[PDB]
Amino acid sequence: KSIRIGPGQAFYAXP
Amino acid sequence: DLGKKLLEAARAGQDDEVRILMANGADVNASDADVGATPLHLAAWAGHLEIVEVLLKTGADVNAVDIWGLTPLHLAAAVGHLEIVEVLLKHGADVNAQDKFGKTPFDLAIDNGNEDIAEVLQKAAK
Ligand SMILES: [Cl-]
Ligand SMILES: [Cl-]
Ligand SMILES: [Mg+2]
Ligand SMILES: [Mg+2]
Repeated sequence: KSIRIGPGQAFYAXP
Repeated sequence: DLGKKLLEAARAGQDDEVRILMANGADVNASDADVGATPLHLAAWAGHLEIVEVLLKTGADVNAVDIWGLTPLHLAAAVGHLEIVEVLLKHGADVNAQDKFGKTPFDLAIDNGNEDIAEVLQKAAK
């Protein structure tokens, strides 16, 4: 959850 | 759904399962039905170098994009996997690729404090 990736965090996170 | 199983095996770092699924009919360029991400996207994000290498060997598109415009290089640069960044670049990853907000892999390395990756990307953009 700490990684600044944008809206795509919904699919990838994870961290 | 062999494609979805391959996506999940890449996400989970299951090297043997990735190789077996592809030999058994899974498409190396499978994509998620809702967001377009590929196994290589997931391996680059999750940090599985050996899976990245086997997907590339088998024919994964190094410059595939998902629904947010992210490439595997964006994802590896954001999380901070230096070795994966270098492998992707060696295989032709587009250092200038912009996501849906105009952000490059370099921008994501900066945002996440991955200075060694940022320097690699800045120099590759020369
Ligand atoms: Cl998945
Ligand atoms: Cl770094
Ligand atoms: Mg491993
Ligand atoms: Mg740092």
